[PDB]
Amino acid sequence: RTFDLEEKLQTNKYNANFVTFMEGKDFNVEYIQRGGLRDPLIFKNSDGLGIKMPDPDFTVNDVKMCVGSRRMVDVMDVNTQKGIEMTMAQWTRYYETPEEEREKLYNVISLEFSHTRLENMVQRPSTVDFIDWVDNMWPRHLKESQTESTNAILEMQYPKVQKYCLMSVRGCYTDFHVDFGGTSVWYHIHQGGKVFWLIPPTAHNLELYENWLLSGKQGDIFLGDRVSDCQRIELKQGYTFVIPSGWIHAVYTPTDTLVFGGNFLHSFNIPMQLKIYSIEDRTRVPNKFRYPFYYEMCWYVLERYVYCITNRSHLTKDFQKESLSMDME
Amino acid sequence: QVHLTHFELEGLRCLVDKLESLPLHKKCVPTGIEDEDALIADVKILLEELASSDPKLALTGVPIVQWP
Amino acid sequence: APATGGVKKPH
Ligand SMILES: O=C(O)CCC(=O)C(=O)O
Ligand code: NI
Repeated sequence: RTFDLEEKLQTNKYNANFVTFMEGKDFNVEYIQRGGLRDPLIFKNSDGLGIKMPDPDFTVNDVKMCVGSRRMVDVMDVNTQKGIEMTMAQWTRYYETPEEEREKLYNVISLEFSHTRLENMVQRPSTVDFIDWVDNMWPRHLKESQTESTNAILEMQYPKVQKYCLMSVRGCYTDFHVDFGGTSVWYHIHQGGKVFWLIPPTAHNLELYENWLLSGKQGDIFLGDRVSDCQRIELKQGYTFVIPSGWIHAVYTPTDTLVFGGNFLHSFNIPMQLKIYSIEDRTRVPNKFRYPFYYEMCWYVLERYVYCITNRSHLTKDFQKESLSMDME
Repeated sequence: QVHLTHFELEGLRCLVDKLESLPLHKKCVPTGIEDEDALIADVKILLEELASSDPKLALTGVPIVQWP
Repeated sequence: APATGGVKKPH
């Protein structure tokens, strides 16, 4: 890192006000229809959101037992922002190691825990369930068939990006990025807190972001200082944060924290979702860091819209029969 | 004669144009889809018919796409 | 070494 991260946390120059403060009961489908989910949202309490979370004192070791001690987990080396791997037992040992005895800074932001015992302990906001493409567009018998709790692509039967557990030690930093496929993201601070820097997806900012990705000078440049307006905001314990498609953001962890969150595509911000996918294409993002089965999903979206509006199906007879069997349950 | 939001109408148009314009080796037509060309044709007809959607009547508070 | 998808990481 060729810049000083502590001055970015202290300065008052990231003074934009992009985030709308909202009540949970107002975050409904009508709200999505009216606004297109274009504004970052903070819900200071969870009332009316329909979320559920684990035991308040749930530990990383409890996560381990849910997902499997020998499960391989993707870990971020904070200093290089490169990916490494270790088992969940090893990660847990790291998280439980005293700060002084940890010779490296590591972050877990990508533990997707669907199809484990943890999955039923976390419920997403109700409104996300109404609009998420995975739940509403992907063939249901395929999604229900998923047995693999890892994100092994050859076993993956649908885009397995719904429910992630993030485990971050004091001092972790995730550099500026846009979430894969232009997904929107919800984030619940179960324990601890986070600091986000937010940059809006204007044409100019997206151009800068893409050039920054292509430049090979990313550890060298703090993107928040290259743009006209950037908001630094702190998320406290119990907050729920929603980030729209395309938003360029970086995240710092001021204390040991446990977060639950997830990604979703939806039908009301498609142009930006496609814009982000094309940036990934041009900057040669490896497949593993992308939204699985993105264009497949897009095809299923078109089919669902034609079917729900016109009652004309473009699925194969076998997929139609699988769907009717689901309907008879 | 259902009313969709302009968000959806513009998005579906973007989707159609995108998917139709991809080469066969990048299209990623999934196993469940019968005839992708007929699907694209139907979407275009639908978008024409739904172009006059009233913005207020579109604010139904429930999505058009829901499972039975 | 199974290939994975949907890994969250800055590029
Ligand atoms: O909490 C973090 O460190 C990063 C969160 C984030 O934006 C992501 O993982 O996509
Ligand atoms: Ni992110």
